[PDB]
This record gives sequence, C-alpha cells and structure tokens, in this order.
Amino acid sequence: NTFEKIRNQPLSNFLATSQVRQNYHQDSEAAINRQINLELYASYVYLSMSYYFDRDDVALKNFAKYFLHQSHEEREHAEKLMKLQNQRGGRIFLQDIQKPDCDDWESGLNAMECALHLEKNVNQSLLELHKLATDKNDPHLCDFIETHYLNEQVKAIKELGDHVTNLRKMGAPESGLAEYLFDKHTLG
Amino acid sequence: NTFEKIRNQPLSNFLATSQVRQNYHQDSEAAINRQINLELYASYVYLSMSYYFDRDDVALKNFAKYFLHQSHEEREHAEKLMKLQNQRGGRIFLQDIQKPDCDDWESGLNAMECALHLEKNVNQSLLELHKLATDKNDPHLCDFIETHYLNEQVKAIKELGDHVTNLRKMGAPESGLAEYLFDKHTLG
Amino acid sequence: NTFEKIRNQPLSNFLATSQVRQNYHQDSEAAINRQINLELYASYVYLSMSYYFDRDDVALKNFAKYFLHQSHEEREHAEKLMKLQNQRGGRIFLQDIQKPDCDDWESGLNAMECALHLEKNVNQSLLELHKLATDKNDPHLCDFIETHYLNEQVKAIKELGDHVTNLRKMGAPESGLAEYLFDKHTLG
Amino acid sequence: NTFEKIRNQPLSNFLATSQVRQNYHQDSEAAINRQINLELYASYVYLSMSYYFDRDDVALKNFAKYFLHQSHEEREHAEKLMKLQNQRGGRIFLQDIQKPDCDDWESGLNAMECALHLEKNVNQSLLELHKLATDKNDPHLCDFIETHYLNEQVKAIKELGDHVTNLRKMGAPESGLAEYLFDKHTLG
Amino acid sequence: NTFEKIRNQPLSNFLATSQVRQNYHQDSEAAINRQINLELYASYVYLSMSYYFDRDDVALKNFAKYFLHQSHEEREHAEKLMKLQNQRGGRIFLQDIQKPDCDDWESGLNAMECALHLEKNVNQSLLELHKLATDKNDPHLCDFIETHYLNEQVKAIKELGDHVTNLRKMGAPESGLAEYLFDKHTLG
Amino acid sequence: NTFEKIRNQPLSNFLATSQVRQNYHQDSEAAINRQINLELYASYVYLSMSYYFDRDDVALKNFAKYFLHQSHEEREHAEKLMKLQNQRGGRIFLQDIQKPDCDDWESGLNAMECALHLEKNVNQSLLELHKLATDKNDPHLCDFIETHYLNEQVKAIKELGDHVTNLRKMGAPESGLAEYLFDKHTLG
Repeated sequence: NTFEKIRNQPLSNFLATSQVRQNYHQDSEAAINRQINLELYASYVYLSMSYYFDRDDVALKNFAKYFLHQSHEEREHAEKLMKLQNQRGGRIFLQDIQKPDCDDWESGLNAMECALHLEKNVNQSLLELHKLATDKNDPHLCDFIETHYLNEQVKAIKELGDHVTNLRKMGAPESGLAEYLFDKHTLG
Repeated sequence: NTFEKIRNQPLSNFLATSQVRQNYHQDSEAAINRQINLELYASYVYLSMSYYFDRDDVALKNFAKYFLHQSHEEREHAEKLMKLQNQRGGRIFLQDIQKPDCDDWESGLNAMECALHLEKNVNQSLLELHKLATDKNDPHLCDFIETHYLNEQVKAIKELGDHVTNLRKMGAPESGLAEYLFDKHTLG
Repeated sequence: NTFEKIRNQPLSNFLATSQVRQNYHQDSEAAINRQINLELYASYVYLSMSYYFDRDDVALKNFAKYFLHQSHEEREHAEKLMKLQNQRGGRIFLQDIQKPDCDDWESGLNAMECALHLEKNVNQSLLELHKLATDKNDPHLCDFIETHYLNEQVKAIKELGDHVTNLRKMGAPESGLAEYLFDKHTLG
Repeated sequence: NTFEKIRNQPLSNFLATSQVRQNYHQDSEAAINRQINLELYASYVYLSMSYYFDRDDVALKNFAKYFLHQSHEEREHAEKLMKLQNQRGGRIFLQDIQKPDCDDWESGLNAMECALHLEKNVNQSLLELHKLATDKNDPHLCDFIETHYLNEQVKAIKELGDHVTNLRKMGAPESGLAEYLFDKHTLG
Repeated sequence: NTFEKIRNQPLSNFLATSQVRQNYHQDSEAAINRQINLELYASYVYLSMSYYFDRDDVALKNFAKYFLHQSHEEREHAEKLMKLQNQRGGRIFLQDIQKPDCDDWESGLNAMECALHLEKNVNQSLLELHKLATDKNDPHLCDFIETHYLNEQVKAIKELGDHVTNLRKMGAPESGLAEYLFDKHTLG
Repeated sequence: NTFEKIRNQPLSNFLATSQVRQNYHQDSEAAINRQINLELYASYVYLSMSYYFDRDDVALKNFAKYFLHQSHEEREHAEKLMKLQNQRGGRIFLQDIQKPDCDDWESGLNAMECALHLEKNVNQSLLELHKLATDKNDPHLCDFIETHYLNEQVKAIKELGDHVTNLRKMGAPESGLAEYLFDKHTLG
C-alpha cells in the first residue's frame, strides 16, 4: 500500500531566514509538506474511481458524480494547506504523486469500502500531526488543525459507514437491482 | 413492564384553600398528576427509539425523524395537562421518570409494534380517567378530555396499524429491501 | 442534593466493535452518558420552576416564560450530546430521571439563586469532563466541548448574577412592588 | 523601547469575593490587565503615525487613512479584553499610557518597518499569555485567546511583510515616485 | 487633581519654517498641544467609568452605554484639534496620559457629579484658550473655538445638571429602586 | 527535462471486447492515455508556479491568480480527454505524475518564458497525435482534436508572447517598478 510507504519516509525528505517567521519549528514544516503530498494522492485516487464508474459496462452515473465531487474537495484541502505554509513563513517542497493501487473495483460496495479505508488513514495522519504540533507549544497550528480538519473527517467517516451498511442490507453485490435502486434514491 | 406498575399505585401517592376552586374533587387532582407522569414517560421512550434508529449499523433516517416528532408531541400533551391543573386550582406534584423497558429494537417492524402497544395503553388510561370524571359530575373535565385527547388517540392507533400491516405484507423483517423502500416512499 | 449523588456514581454504571470507531476510549463514553443524564435532570427542574410561577396565588407570567425557555434549551443540549455519541461510534445508555429537590420557591429571588447554583454545578461537571478528555489525547472531543458549551455556561452565569444583584438592590423579597416592576421592565 | 519595560514589571503591579468567580487564578487577572495596557499603548502609537503622515511637507493621504484604521482596531481589541475581565469576575486596574518612542518617521518604508516590529512584539506577549493560561488548566481562557487573537496577528504580520517587500523592490526611499505610486495603487 | 497639575505646566513643555504658516504665534501652538492632552485624558476617564458600571455587582447597562458614548465623543474632539494644528502649519507634540484619579464611584449619582465637575474644568480651559487667542489678533482661531466647542460645552453642562437634580429628588443614593427606574426610563 | 522522456516511452506502456467499439485502433488508445498524463503534469507545474508568487518576499498577487486559473484549465482539459476515451470504448490507464523540473523562478519574466516553452511542447504533442489519427482513417478523432484543442493552443501561445515582449520592453527584470506596474495594469 502506497500510504504507509509515504508515511515511513523521514522528515528530511520533506524539506527544501524569513522576516515573518516566529515560533515555527522546522519539523512542523516537514510534516506539513508530507500532508500536502498525501492530500494530492487522495484526490487522484478519487478521480480514478469516479471515471471507472462511467464505463459503458458499469453505467452508474450518480456514483461517478459523487466521487468527482470528493476529488475536488480533496484538491481544495491541499491548496489551503499550501496557503498556510506560505502564511507562516515556510518553504513548499513538492514530490511525485504515485498512481493508485487498485485499478478496478467490481462493484459500488467495494469502492465504498476502499473509500472508508482511505479516509481512516488520512484521519490517523492528521492526529499524529496534531500531537507533533502540541508537544512543540504551537497553539496557532493546533487551532488551525482543530477548526478545519477533524470534524470534517469525522462526518465523512460516519457518512461512508452509513452507505456501506445500507448497501449490505439491501443484498449487494449479488443483486444488481439493489445497486440500481441505491443509485436512484440515495445518491440521486 | 413499567406501565401497569405506574398504573396500580394508589391516588394518595400523587397528592402534594384556593380562591378559584369550585366543584373539583381531589381524586381528579390525583388522577391528573398520574396522567402527567405517564405522558412524560411516553415521551422519554419515543426519544430512546428515535436515537436508536440513528446508529451507524442501522442507518434509517426517516424512522428517526418520525419518532422524534412523536416525542415532541407527547411533551406538549404533558404541558397542556399541567396548564389545566393550574387553571382549575389544584397543586402539581411530580415524580421520577423511569427508564424505558426495551433497549434495542432489532427492526422497524418491532419498533412499530411496541409503539402501537404503548398507544393502546395510554388510551386505556384516558378512558378510565373519563369514567372517574363522569361519575363525579364534572362536565368541564369531561368535555376537556373529549375535545383534546380521544380523537387524537384513535387517529394515532389507526395510523400505526396501517404501518404495521404494510410492513408485514412487503416481507419484513427478513427483507432489508422492504424496509429501505418503506423508509423512502412512505415516511419520506 | 441529587446532583452530587449523580456525580459520585462510578463510570461502570453508565456503560451498556464498530466500523467507525477510532481513538475513542470507553471512559469518555461513560462520561458522556453521565453528562446526558445530568442535562435531562436540569431540564426537568427548570420545567418545575416555570410551572410553579403560574399558580393563581403567585401570578408572574414573565418569570414562567423565562424558565420555560431555559428548559427547552437544556433539552436541545442533551440531544446534541446524544448525536455526538452516535457520531463517534459509542452506545447510548439511559437511566432514570430523578425528581427535583425543591418543591416550592416562595419568591423570584430564591428561584434565581437556585438556578445560579445549578448552573455552577453543571459548569464544574463540564470542566472535569474536559480534563478527562485532554489527558487521553482526544483533540476532537476537547474542541467539541470548547466550541459548544463553555462560553454558553459563562454567559448564563453572568446573566443570572446580574439578575440576582438587581433584585436584591430593589428591596426584594419583602417588597412585592419590586418583583412586580422587575417582571414588567427587565423580563418583559 | 517602552515595550520591554512594560513587559518586565511584576504581576503584582497589575492587581487592584465575587459570586460568579469559578476556576480563575489571580495571575491570569494580572496578565489580562497588563495586556490591556499594552493594547492601549499600541493604539496611541498608531494614532501618532497616522497624523504624522498628514503634514503639509509629507502629504500622503492613504498612509494616514491606513494607520488611523489600525488605531481604531487596537482600541476595539482593548475594549473586548476589558469585557472578558468583567465576564469572568475579575477587577480591572488601569495604569498610565506612555508616549510613543519615535516622533518622526522620515518615510513610508520606515513607518511600515516600525509597525511590523510592534506587531511582532504584541504577538510574543500573546503567546506568553496563552502558555500561562494552559499551565493553569483554564480551557475557556485558552479557547478565547485562540479564537480571537492569534490568526489576526498572523494575518497582520503577513500583510505588513508584503508591503515592506514591495516598497523595497520599487526603489524606496530614494525614489519619491515609488512612494507616490504605491500610495495611489496599493493603499488606494 | 491631575487636571490642575496638567494645567500649571509652562507652555514650553508642549513645544517640539513651514510654507503655509501665516499669522500663527507659537504660544497658540503650545496651548493647542496642551488642550489635546487634556481631551485625551477626559476620554480615558469616561472609559473607566463606563466599564465600572458593567460589573456583576452593579449591573446598570444604560449608564455604561451612556458613558461609552461620551468617551467616543471626547476622542473625536481630540482628533479634530490635531487636524486643526496640522492645517495652520504647527507641529504636534504628545505627552503621557495619566490614569484617572477615582477608581470606584459607589453610585450613579456620584459618577454624574464627577462628570459635571470634569466638564466644568474643560470649559474653563477652553475659555482661557479663547482669551489667549483674542489678545494675539488671530480671528480664525477665535472663530474656530466659538463655532466648535463653546455651545457643546454649555449644552453638556446643562444636561448633566438636569440628571443630577432628578436623581437627587427621587431619593438616591439610599433607594436602589430610584436608580433602577432612572436607568429604565430616562437613559433607556 | 521530464517532457521528452515522457514523450519517448513506447505506446505499450500506456495500455492496460466492448459492445460499442467501432473503427478504433489501439495505437490511438495508447496515445490518448499518454496525452492525459501530459496534461496532468502541466496542471501540476502551473500549480507550483502559482504558489511561488505568493511568498512574502515576492508578493505579486495577480501573477498567482493568473497561474492558478491556468492550472484549473489544464485539469478540465484532462477530464475531457478521459470522457472521450470512455465514449469511444477504450480503457483508461494511469501513471505517476512527476514533480516539476524548476523549483524557483526569480522573476515574472522567467516564469512567463517557461510557460511559453511548456505550451509549445504541448502543441507539438497534439500535432503528432493528429497525424497519427489521420493516417489511420479516423475522422471522428481528427475532428474532435481540431475543434477542441488547436485554436486554444494557438491563442495561448500568442498571448504569452505578447506578455513576454511587453515585459522585456519595460525594462524587466532589473527594474522592479516595471513588474509592479505590469502586475497592476495588465493582469489586474
């Protein structure tokens, strides 16, 4: 899985004085760069799924629309992180964006499960970032993280869990009628 | 079952001269206090069910909305009874509110059946209250009960019976598709 | 005083794996259940006071309106706590709601003083809850508490203190003219 | 600079039971009084600069407008701090307001640099205050500071840095054309 | 009082050629600087009183609002004087702003009396300034003073006298009912 | 240089029967996949350039806005290509997205020159794609390319050339006044 490989690289890989810098450790800068890379990767995965559900032998439009919306959201998250990095006086440092691990998904249920897994991973990364911020006595960074990311992660995870439960109860993936009706009524 | 043990307590437990009191027996006062306690208990049960249907492994929003509405209705009923007790010149006397008997419900059908049972019990209590009022020659109390409670009870019971019948015919509780579609089309 | 007896019960009494649970200790779950019970109790006390001030030998309408509004607010607080408990992946566990300790209040000043006492107690409970959350490294819970409860508690306490001071200076409770005019001008 | 002299006075020089006080250490009270004095001093400095840029031999209107706006902002900050001190149950204690250190400024660039210096000093003081609050277990005060001051300080510092960079690149202070055009296009 | 101490300092302490200067003696410049300092001091005193009347053991909102309005008015007066000083080709020269003499006021009547005293002092200062202007043959300065300050001073003094008389007749400060009703009806 | 090494890879690397496929050679499929990768790379380069000009020691807002707009445009281009690939009955096959080659740009002129170079490269790739389409007798693909890409490329190249010429004539990069005024008047 590409996620842990991105995770286990040292902070030295994410580093490239300013007149506005004040109370800003370099480890925080390094962690912010890595988080940026992670958000971009998530956006790319969502795009891949969205255009998978558009093939002529799958043909579920609302799934595709949903995943495209998610991809755009992830892109905006990454841009906001970059803006913060500039505001505080650090230096942005970019890396390659890996290709997604899964190429086909075979059903809507499987795609929803992979999405849930991905969101949980992103949440774990954010939590460790907050811990690193708090043991360095940086209240501004802690408040930024708390106000802009944690509640959104929690809500997204809850929604994905609801979707998975509903799809399992209706009889998916063996019943195509189930996925058709779910695409019509819930995601419509 | 909490209902009957609340019912079987003597009237002396629900008792705590006024310048407005006229033709108002104390047995009526005690019965009104008891009915207040009963309505509060019903509201609490409805709240419990409503938030049961919100868990991530059940995920049926319209059921939860329906039951929350019912809970608010029961609260208003209790408040109106308290206002009457003050209007006539009695003294309000409160008691504890017991916890609901059932903790999990396992399906929408089971919850609907328990709700039907509860409503029938409340109706029986109201009928006994009306009989007590009428054999004491208190026309104002009788008319109050008739105009504000009996028809509402009848309509609620009819609606719950319709819901139970429809759910049984569609194949519940073995078919999750049935409950999904019922949540979409009827309660939506 | 029922409050401290509710406070002193162990966390095990407030406990009844999920696919959305992540970084959520069970002690937090128990504490949330206890706080829910506390908020419900406060709502019930406010209701009792509100309908006390409606008797024919007291007759102060604006006091009753004020306390009824407070009761509804407490109910919404409890509902929001329940929604959080579901969002994070815990299990709600309900208890009995005790009857209020004071049955008569004899004046508006005495009622205001009891309300101030109650609000201070609720604030203390919230503070120790936040401490428990913070020594377990749960930033989402800490931010939730901070953003939704502490400032409201502070504002409510300040307002109640102002009311008590004004009522004492006007000559209450020996002067009924004072309470009449306060009901007209301040709470009107 | 008057700044570090104000900073180095003991907390005893900023102190002058309440029925609303709860979980409020006196060191926090003293620190709040000191911060109030600091904000007033900053407002006075901004006023002095604003009216310096209005002389007939300088004649740059938009600079004056900008600095006057800053002065009013600082005044509102101080008033909000005083309101908090009253809300929590402390006692306000005022001191003298010293005169600004610099009397002439000789250019727009020099004034912008002094303003940047001042803002950085204020930010440092706020950070020390937050540390003091957090090691005393006062979550309400910490959240107040985080929500109302830190992000504003960061944004102000970033904006001032941008202004200084742009002015240096255009050729100031040796070119009056540069300052004229900057006054027209950026601050207009 | 601090007032006479500020008054008795020589004009040389308030002094720091222009192409617009014409018929403008330096004694006038010094007197204008002194008047600026005086107006700032008055604004600061008004602010102190306004936030005294906001404490939880005083709790009279309309008094606080009134005094805050007065403080803002004094600030605008000072700013207009500074603009005048710039128009005629003088040089502004600032001083420290002393802390108010009275720290507590104990009643609304006492605060109103102190305010009346302060306004009378300011009026006396303005009168001596006008005399100095007129014996130097400076018609523009005389007309400026007459058109912008004297009538406002007279109206303010009359209003404060009315307030003091009304408060004394109602029975203040021994009757808190008097101050409550005055806050409601007159200042409301 | 990433561009030509992406260009020189064989078509076999960009390959992963359908009921809608008709007159669609596999070489066209591979070329479309390669073009998709190229467009994504261009978008990423534009994003980096845009956030370079946001640093506190560069501070040219309109440049950043311009480049961000360009990045979004490139993203939409890639999405349209993917939609075509699905419409015709091929299979999408994704690859890694390399990091940009240049990390700093040192001036607006240098950035404009790099952008011109990049656009010319993209145009060359599109031209050889059209040649491959036309020697395979695929009129639909040829018309798609002609109607959606060539004129846009030509217009973009013309505009970038105009910008470069204007910046060179004004005296850039040695004159910062030139870049300031160009940012104000042309890109504003």
